[PDB]
Amino acid sequence: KPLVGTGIERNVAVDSGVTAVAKRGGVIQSVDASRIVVKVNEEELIPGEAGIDIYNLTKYTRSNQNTCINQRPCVMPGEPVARGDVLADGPSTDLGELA
Amino acid sequence: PSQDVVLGLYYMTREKINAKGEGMYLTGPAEAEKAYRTKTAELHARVKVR
Amino acid sequence: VQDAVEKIGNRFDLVLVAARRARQMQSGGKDALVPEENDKPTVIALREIEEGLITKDVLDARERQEQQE
Amino acid sequence: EREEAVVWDILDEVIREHPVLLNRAPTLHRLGIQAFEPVLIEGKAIQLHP
Amino acid sequence: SIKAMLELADLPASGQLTLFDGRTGDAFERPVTVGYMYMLKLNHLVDDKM
Amino acid sequence: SVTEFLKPRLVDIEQISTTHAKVTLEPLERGFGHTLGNALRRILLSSMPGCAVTEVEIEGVLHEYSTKEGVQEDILEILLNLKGLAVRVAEGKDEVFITLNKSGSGPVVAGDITHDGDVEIVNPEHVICHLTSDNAAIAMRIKVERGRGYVPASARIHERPIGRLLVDATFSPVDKIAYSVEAARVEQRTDLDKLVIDMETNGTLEPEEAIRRAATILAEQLDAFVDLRDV
Amino acid sequence: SVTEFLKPRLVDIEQISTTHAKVTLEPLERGFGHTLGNALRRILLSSMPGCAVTEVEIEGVLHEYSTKEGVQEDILEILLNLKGLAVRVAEGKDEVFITLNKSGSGPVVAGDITHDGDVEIVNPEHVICHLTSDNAAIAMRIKVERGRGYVPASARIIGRLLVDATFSPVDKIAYSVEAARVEQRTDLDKLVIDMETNGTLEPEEAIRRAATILAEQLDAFV
Repeated sequence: KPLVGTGIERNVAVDSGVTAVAKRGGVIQSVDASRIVVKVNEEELIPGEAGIDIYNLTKYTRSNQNTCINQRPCVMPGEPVARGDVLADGPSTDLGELA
Repeated sequence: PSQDVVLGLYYMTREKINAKGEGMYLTGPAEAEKAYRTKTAELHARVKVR
Repeated sequence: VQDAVEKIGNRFDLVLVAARRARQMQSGGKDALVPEENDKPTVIALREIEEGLITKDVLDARERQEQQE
Repeated sequence: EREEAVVWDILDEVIREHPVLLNRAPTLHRLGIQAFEPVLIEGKAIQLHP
Repeated sequence: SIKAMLELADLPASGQLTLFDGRTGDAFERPVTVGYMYMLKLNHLVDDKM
Repeated sequence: SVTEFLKPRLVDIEQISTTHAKVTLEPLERGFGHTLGNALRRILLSSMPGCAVTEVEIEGVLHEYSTKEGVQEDILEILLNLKGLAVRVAEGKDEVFITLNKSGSGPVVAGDITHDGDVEIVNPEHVICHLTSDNAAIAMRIKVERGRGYVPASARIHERPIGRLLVDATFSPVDKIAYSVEAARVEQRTDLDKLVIDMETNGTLEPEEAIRRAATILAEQLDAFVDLRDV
Repeated sequence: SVTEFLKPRLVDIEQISTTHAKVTLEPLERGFGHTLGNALRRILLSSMPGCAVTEVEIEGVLHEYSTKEGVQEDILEILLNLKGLAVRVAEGKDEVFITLNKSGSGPVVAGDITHDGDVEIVNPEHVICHLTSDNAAIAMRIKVERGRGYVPASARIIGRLLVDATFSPVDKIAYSVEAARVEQRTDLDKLVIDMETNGTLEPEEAIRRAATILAEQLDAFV
């Protein structure tokens, strides 16, 4: 992270799409360097749905400028997560902040 | 010369009042070097040199 | 190369003379008139010119002597 | 191609007194191209006299 | 506010410290601005330009 | 007298922590405290032998840019974590192999490494990786070598089976060196000084041993000047 | 090996004069050139034992700012000339007194000083001052001590005037650290030391003694 920043980094990191943001809140059922599976809350589940969300993370994929695109998990198994929370950090991101 | 060379030659040739070693008598440039390296006198001390 | 241009007078003529001497030493079998001191033929030719041993007239005279022989 | 040591000594001997021409664009005047004696350095950047 | 933050961390209010030459151990004649700066590695690499 | 100096002696070691210590040299003449302190700081920070991780072999792993099921950290991250391992290897051995096998959820740390009695781990609490599943298992074979300085993997001279992962090695155990010259109360003279060296290391090298190795290096290098002749 | 370090292999000593020398050592490990050069320079400038003029008496002179008739140089200039007078004192003597008496016109020099045989003047042609009138006479009582380094008059602060103490025979020491390579290791260090002494010792001997002092300061640890 930048020690001296402006308070805009979170917006750029979230809206760039490089990070993995939670579509629905819940508890992180499974964490691994390539997968995040979250159990959605009861209150926000669609009727007759599986109730669980799967996030597959991009690992060491070439970019247009021959750089590295890597997504690293930033959560724990069992950690409560809400909608809009960052689950994985993409390139140049640290806990949801541009780096 | 420009930039750091000029700044260094400027700093080394400046003149300070009541610097350490003022009024000393030096046999030549070599003893001025010896006085500076031995912390006897400052870079900006007003002295008399042969 | 101030000494060489002082001995010759013109930088371009000095370059030509040194080039002729260097080609004589490299392509031909001519030996250096000064200690080599692990130096390239061009620099040794410059040193010879600075010492006054090599001039355009000297080279022309040596060429004429070689032609006579 | 195999980059043996004797190749490095040979390279030192060839560049011993062979001048090279350094240029920077735009070449506004003739001082934009000058001849220097090369010193072999480890790295990928040209070191220029200040 | 910057100075108050510096005093909270027990650091000089001027942001300047006394530094020593690692080659000699002698302190520099003036305080030096020392801090933390965010640096970037631009995509102009000598590997791709040599 | 004038021609004869008082030789400094080691008077105190204070162990603030496993990785922090203070060493006191006393007595010193005028000016010799700064000279010795700077020389010792430069030698300690540059030429201090140590042990470091050089090669790793993880079962089921072909290269560093990969992932293992049940492990939250990439192999790159695991190697970077292993770079911070503090290992002391018994004298006479410049090479050793250790093993790390762990199954089940939890942080895999340095205290789970099985050594052969000639290897001491100085930081058992150092976290190497994390296992996020009860079915996850990790099995690694780590190579520790003695060396000096910083030897990058690219600089190592070149068969190597696919799966052996090279790790950049920083052998020097010394992290930070500071030195202060204070007044010394010896007999009746007041010109004597005292040198305090604050050393922050990884815990592998003892303070006194470090001081004697630095002094030995300095004396050996000065031996050339003591016998100045054309060689 | 981990305890094996590079030792100098090419050592070249070029003697410009009897008091000036240049010593080049190559190759050295990275960073050791500065370590050795700085340590030797500090020892040679501030800790080398030697003998120098410390105090003076001149008849009829009470203060360093007083004036004496018949001498061209002022009193402070006379002290400055007394500073650069190379002396050797026989071992075991830590304080000697020399005398200089001269009447006439001309340059009064260091060779006109009478000693007791335990004091040797390296530079008898050194000019002490100049007498301008044939009726002017100079009487001088000089104290020579043995000390270490460069102790100025201000640090040591009856008619006894203090002279800056140039105990160390070293008049100038400079060192440069350049690059040197063996095989493909291009990060090695080469040390060049330019040294000039007053004449008491040769520069090589002075370097030897400085290295000896440094080495003996570490004896309790090696």
